[PDB]
Amino acid sequence: SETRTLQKIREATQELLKYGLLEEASKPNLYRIVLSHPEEVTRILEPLDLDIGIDEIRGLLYVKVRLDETPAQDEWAHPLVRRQRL
DNA sequence: ATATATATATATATATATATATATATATATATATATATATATATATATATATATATATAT
Repeated sequence: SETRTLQKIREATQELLKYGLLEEASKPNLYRIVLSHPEEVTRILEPLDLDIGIDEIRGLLYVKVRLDETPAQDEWAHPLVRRQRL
């Protein structure tokens, strides 16, 4: 009935959230599709305060916190991204 | 009446079959012990959220 996001883009976004990154080395089909539709993925992630940073040289995409531009908070805090200390 | 032969009471010797007693060897069941893997539980360090205590500040 109503419009649905393209199946491949949905798969790429779900994979990117699950594993936290894509790579042309081991997932070319999704990685290329994401680069061919950056405005769709960035629109999908913006409501959650997530945003993809892309490293074309090394063939990599990774999620990162999209929080405000240096607000009064000097360090970011995000509900979903639980921080760790190895 | 004499002479012969046989029979009755009891035990012993020999054989037959049944049954028990003894011993051994075996198979079986079982208890048990071990090992493996897995799950579970506790302790420590750190990040996160909640709650309380203290102080400031408005209204009487």
